[PDB]
Amino acid sequence: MEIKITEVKENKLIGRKEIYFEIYHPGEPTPSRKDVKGKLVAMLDLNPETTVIQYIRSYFGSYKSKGYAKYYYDKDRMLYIEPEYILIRDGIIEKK
Amino acid sequence: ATFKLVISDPKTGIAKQIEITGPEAEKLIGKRIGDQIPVKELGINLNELFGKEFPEDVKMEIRGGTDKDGFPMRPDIHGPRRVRILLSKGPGFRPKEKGERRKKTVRGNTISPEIVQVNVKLVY
Amino acid sequence: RDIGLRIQPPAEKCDDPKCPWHGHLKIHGRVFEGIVVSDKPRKTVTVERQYYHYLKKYERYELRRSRIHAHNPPCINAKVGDRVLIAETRPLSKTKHFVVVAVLERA
Amino acid sequence: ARKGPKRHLKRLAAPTSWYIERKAYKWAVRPRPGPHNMRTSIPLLYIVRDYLGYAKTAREARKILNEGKFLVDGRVRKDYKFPVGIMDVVSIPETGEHYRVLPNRIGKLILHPISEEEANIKPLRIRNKRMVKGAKIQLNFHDGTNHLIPLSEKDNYFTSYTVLMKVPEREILEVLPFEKGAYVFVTQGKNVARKGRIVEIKKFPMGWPDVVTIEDEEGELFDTLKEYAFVVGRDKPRISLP
RNA sequence: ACCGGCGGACGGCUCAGUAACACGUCGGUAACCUACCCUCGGGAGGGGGAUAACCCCGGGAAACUGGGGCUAAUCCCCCAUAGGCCUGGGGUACUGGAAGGUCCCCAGGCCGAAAGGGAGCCGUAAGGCUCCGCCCGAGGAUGGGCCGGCGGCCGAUUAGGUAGUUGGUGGGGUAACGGCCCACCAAGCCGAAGAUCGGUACGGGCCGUGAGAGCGGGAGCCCGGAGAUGGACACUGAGACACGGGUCC
Ligand SMILES: [Mg+2]
Ligand SMILES: [Mg+2]
Ligand SMILES: [Mg+2]
Ligand SMILES: [Mg+2]
Ligand SMILES: [Mg+2]
Ligand SMILES: [Zn+2]
Repeated sequence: MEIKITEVKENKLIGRKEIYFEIYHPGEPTPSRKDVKGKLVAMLDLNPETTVIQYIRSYFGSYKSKGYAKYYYDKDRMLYIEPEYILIRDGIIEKK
Repeated sequence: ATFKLVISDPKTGIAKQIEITGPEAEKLIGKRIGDQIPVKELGINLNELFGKEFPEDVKMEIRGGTDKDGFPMRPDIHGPRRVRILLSKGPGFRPKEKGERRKKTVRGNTISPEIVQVNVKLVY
Repeated sequence: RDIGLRIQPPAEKCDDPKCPWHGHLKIHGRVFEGIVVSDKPRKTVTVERQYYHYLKKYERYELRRSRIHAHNPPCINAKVGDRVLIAETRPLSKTKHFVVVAVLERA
Repeated sequence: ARKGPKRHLKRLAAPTSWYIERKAYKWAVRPRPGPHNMRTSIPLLYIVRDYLGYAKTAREARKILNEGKFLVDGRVRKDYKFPVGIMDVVSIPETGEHYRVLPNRIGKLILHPISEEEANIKPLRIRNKRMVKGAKIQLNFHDGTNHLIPLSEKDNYFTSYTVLMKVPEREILEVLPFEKGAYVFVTQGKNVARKGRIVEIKKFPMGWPDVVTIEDEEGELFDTLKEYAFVVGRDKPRISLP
């Protein structure tokens, strides 16, 4: 798969950066969250502990998928802002 | 007429309950709320009930009561009859809401054989 | 004196508190012009105005008339048959909501 | 509203001057009473979330506001129902950006970027003027705010004039009269967002509103209501306009 | 858990009643009310009181409910000042198309505020410095009340209808104008351009059909109205004669 970054935006008020990307992958299944997170942290030198993947979406007859993710500069800020369910779904914290 | 009497000591906050029947209870029939009567005349070993010495000629006044059916007495209604009236506060009604009024069944002033509970307090 | 209509005030004065020229009454809203068809009650007139209504299906017109009861100040004292000007006010009775302010052409 | 005031607002019945998607959801934010009226203002939540895009959901928009990150006319606003209206100034000091709220060419509210220096002044149209106890003069402006002046300067202020006020101190620094040759900006009606110079004024009997004629840069003449004409300068605008 | 504050009058449901200022549209209120919100101008002085919770004893088949003891507040009550309202006599500062309106000065009365309370730091302490708050006045905003002109069904095998009825004068009542309700004086008001009465129906944006002119419908989504088994009537509150609050038949 090939990852292409479309746009990176800075949000000082929240204290995070928002990343939009595309994944090109003909003849392959939709990439898993773990692989995409590893590829992204390798590509931009990000701490994997404070990186969340909001979504990965596939389309009808396309060879590519669209993804949106967020990166926080502080772990406490990430815990205070993000909803609980998205942290569980991305494996950052453990469900009770 | 059998009366269940609740005697309250205002100087300590302690109350005692005894049962009274017979000729003594016949004396109490006819009195309203707010009149005194010597305890010695009624006949009661008061010092045994509370385990305390009491001054002589101490007397008690009638404060309230409830009939055999559970309905209370209201000081502002004359006679021994039982009525059903619209109330907004006072004995016999607990509002629970601002401005609420409700129709309740109550008794009167005078004591009658239907009354079971009689709440009185000592007057030294 | 002026009350916002830019017309001539009446010649003489009155003491009616409901007179817009000499009393405390205020006028605000529509202003109409019409013909008096009745003056039987005290200080009251009935004014009739005619107009045309267009019927869309038959592409023709019909004549309609509107009747309004108005207060008649003593300083003006309109009669049957003359042209009057009326203005809207606050409610004065069950059916009176206008006052005569000028006679345009005496009968 | 059978027994009392309404508290809700459907999306389909929202004011027509907002930039909002009317079929995406069922409800909209009912604005709180405040400075402007319904037709010329929008709740602050939509500015934070939909216009600038600093937040995705309403919950995280409220967390931003409660931290005092937004200034309206130099004052911190925390209520997400607060109405923001014409000629207001929205400042974000942490990002250092400033906007002025203005109607569009079709009547919708938009944010126009402005310089930091211009962000300290706000124009106010004198909407009414009255006497008050102690024999003082009270001026009532178009956004509902009030000001007091002594009896000595009663002849320097009349209705439809514009006052340039320094915010948030609320200190007067300029008065712009309403007369022929003044520069005006239209706020409502068919000719909204057009600007120009006053040529003529007309009046009518029995309480009908009065009309003004305006010549634009290209030399065309158009009419509008007097109360829809907002004075912004003597012969050139004193503030940035799109 | 209890006392206390705010909310529970919105939202949700249905179309029985209603041919009417119910609804659509243009205007008016100089004839009116508005808790929460915004701006400006001021104020927060001195006293008093009970009670829930809690302890003792209970009554009643239950629904409910009695007596005694003890206590606090942003709970309740007084005094002062500010302030509000009515009437009479002057002066002309404001808005407006136009002042029974606003402002200034005398005079006789009546009504009549407030919680410097709570939280955190620096304070050795003294006292600051922020955050949320309480009361009065002027204006706005929001939500409404009331009024007018115009517009939209069928029947003559329904032709006369109305007597507080139509208008005037003097009052009462209302948040406010008004026969809204009284006392007195007149004979008015509506009608073959269809009154009165009867029938059938919640009104509109819209929807079905047709080349069009037209003809037919108006349950579902939005805006307005009305109702809570039928018929009457009140308490609290800024707002109700209140669908999950109260009284009678
Ligand atoms: Mg309701
Ligand atoms: Mg029906
Ligand atoms: Mg007092
Ligand atoms: Mg119909
Ligand atoms: Mg249905
Ligand atoms: Zn006259």
